[PDB]
Amino acid sequence: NLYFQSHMMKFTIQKDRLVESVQDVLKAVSSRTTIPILTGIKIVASDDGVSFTGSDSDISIESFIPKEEGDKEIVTIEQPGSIVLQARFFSEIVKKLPMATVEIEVQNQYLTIIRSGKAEFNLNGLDADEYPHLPQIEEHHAIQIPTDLLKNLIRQTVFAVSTSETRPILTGVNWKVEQSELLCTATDSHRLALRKAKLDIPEDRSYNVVIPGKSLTELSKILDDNQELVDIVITETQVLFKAKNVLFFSRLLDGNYPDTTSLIPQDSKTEIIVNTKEFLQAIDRASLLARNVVKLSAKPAESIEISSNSPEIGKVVEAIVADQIEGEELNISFSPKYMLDALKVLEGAEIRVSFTGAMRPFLIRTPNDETIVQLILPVRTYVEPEVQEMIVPLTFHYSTNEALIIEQHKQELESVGVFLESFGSNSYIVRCHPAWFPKGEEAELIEEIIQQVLDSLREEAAIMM
Amino acid sequence: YFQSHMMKFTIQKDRLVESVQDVLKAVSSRTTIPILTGIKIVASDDGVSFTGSDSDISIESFIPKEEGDKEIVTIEQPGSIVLQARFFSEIVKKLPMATVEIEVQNQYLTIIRSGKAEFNLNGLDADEYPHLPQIEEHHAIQIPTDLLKNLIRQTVFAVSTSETRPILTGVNWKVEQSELLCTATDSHRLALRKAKLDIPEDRSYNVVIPGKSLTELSKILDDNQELVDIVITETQVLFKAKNVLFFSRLLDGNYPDTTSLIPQDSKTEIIVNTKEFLQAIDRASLLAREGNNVVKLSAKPAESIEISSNSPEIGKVVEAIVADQIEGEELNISFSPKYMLDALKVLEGAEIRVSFTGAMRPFLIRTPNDETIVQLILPVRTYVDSVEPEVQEMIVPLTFHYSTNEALIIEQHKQELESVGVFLESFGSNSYIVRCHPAWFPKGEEAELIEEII
Repeated sequence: NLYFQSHMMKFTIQKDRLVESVQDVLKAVSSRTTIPILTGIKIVASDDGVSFTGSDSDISIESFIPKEEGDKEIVTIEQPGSIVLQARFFSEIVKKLPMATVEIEVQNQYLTIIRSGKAEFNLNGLDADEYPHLPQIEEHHAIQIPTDLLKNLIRQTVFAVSTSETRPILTGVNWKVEQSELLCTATDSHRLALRKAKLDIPEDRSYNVVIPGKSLTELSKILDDNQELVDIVITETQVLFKAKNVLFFSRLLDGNYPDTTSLIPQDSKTEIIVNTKEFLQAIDRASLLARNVVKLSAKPAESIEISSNSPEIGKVVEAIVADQIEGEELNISFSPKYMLDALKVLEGAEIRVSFTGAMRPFLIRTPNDETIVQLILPVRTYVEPEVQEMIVPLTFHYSTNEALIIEQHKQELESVGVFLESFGSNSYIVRCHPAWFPKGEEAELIEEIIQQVLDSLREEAAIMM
Repeated sequence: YFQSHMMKFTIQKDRLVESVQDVLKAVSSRTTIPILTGIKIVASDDGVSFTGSDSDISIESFIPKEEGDKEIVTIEQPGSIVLQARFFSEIVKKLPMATVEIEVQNQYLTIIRSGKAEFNLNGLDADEYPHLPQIEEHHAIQIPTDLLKNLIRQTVFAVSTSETRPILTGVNWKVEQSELLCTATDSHRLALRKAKLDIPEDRSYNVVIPGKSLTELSKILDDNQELVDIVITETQVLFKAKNVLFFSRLLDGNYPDTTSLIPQDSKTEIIVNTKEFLQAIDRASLLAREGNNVVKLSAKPAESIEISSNSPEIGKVVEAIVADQIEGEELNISFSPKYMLDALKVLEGAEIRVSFTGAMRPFLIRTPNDETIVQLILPVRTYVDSVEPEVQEMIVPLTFHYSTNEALIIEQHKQELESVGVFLESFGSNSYIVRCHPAWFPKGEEAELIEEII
């Protein structure tokens, strides 16, 4: 007779693997998108199995399901084909399908039928060919990292990236490869996270890229916990992570990451060794009065005293028996969040903290491991609020009319905490800024402050607080 | 010494945490009484009492020095203080050691001691704190705790949320002939709960208790059969349990006789598995955009029940369920899935009895051969050839009495703004009565919407 298909795509699949792939892929989908079809999920049924793709133009994930995963049959493809369904909705359905077996059938008008047990869903389908193609990346000069290590690398660095849109490049983690050793660097202006890893790669290859922190976090969520290798292909604008049945793409951040190797102190006046948990719990307790700034005081052969006070709300004092103390007596103030973020990430029972006075950065490490380094900037105390310095100072360019004004009213700026350096002509940098500033919005405020001087602080600063 | 009274005692952490947490649920965040922000601590020879209140509800948690053969507290010096509730609760949770020490040291200061950590909090004179309401405490009512909690679980969810009509925010408690009737009315649904009390058939009550109060009460009550003393004055309720008191201000006004909507007849009778029915209605509600949804039930004797939902520009759902029993007239009815799901979650038992009398009459949800609990839901009226083909009636209708000028003008063109899918009715003088509205209106904000469009 005359052939005319009853349907486009049709296959049967186990619910557990279906859900699993949809959850992974869904992590690449964004509600806020400027390209409509990117709210969808691309399904491709072939003779070998079914793949699921989701993307938000910055990252892309493809999860594949072989039709056979052992004795059992996972997928039964009756008619290869493809369709795009709404991702968020497709996720909600599949999670709550009653029975194990799931039938998916795309009819000739792209209406997609989903059957499990006695429940039948119908979905408006979109033509798969309208869905963007994966980034074309040739797999050459690839790198191999064990999964658990890779997840540790991420975990020990992503948190420290900037959340501000002021400097896009600082929202990503700097991956530098040289002499077969990976150096992951992440920093917001207030603190820095470093991680180093040795890889079985030819010493000749060199890489210097910046991967968005969010991408690495979502990648980590998808990776299982094992020792098997993850394949990594780095290019000029993309990075591809490969694992079992998973392809993960991330767009690299354009630009040049700042050098920080010089910024890391190499010599310390005072070194403290103490139990991780006991020290951690004490800092957390002193953070209850954040209404912000914790103070630390230590002397050799003597206890450590962490303290903080909030005006008219209260004060707190806690003492820990150190494990070892050597060097100058010190009284240093720092943000407990940064301290905490660093500590939650270290695996050792005890830690090593190195300082060089109360006015310079201090390091947090494991006792006998040089692989991980956590850097934090302290808070300067003026007996005129408390001030926090920046690792990578913010730079602002100004007109000559406004540039002259900045120096004229510079004395008052200092009194507010707007401690500019005045390094560039007609453009001053920000070495220090008031500690009470909210994270990720330091640049914004520091701008509006100056804007008033050119458009005109007591009343202002009061309405802002 | 003769006059100084500085509180001091050492207490176990867990008991301190538990009691602070309980009283904390009575502490307000946006109160106009500053002292209310704090938790009133009072130490005595018997033990320690913790108190917090928001002026509507008050909770007092007690901890004896000794419970049975154990020592819970050691009171060096009795005394009383108010500490900031939020900070105090945060501190005690973090306490390193099992034993915790509190000690007022001077005017203006209390410090907390656990292991090697000292907290310094600014105390406040307990005298400034308001006392508990004066309750006669003569007539009482005793309800097992589990029954009391089950009572609140099965009604409190069905109160109205809009503050424009405060009386419907609370649950009507009506006692008569040694029987308690708990009524909770919402915009398009209600719950009636029936409990047999153990008291003289002469005593009677008719009070309205705020839904929030009962929710918070249910939280602090443990899961047991221990009896709970309830004292119902003209203005307040008092729930007494072991080592805890719960106060709640009553809502003034007469509660409408909304139970009058519950019928005794039905044209269609369905008995179905609770779990399977719930799961199906849940799947049918997934098409909701999340930005209301409408589900349709179709039943016929000797045929599977059909749950379905149609969302344009997204798709549709259809699910079949075999019922334990279908009896009566062929039925096709629509309703909001949320209301159905709320009723189902609250009903214990493997089966549920859903009773219908046509597509547009309120239907009932119950357990078979049991009238202790009755859930009533007003269905979605579907007018096929209509601008708004999905309408929702209200149990208690909304009224709107404006000024003559804006009343007469808006009246002349009454069918002007009535086109959007608002219906209206005139009653009394220069005032309208809205019994219905479109199904897509936001729940808990139907009145405000109409007022703005009006």
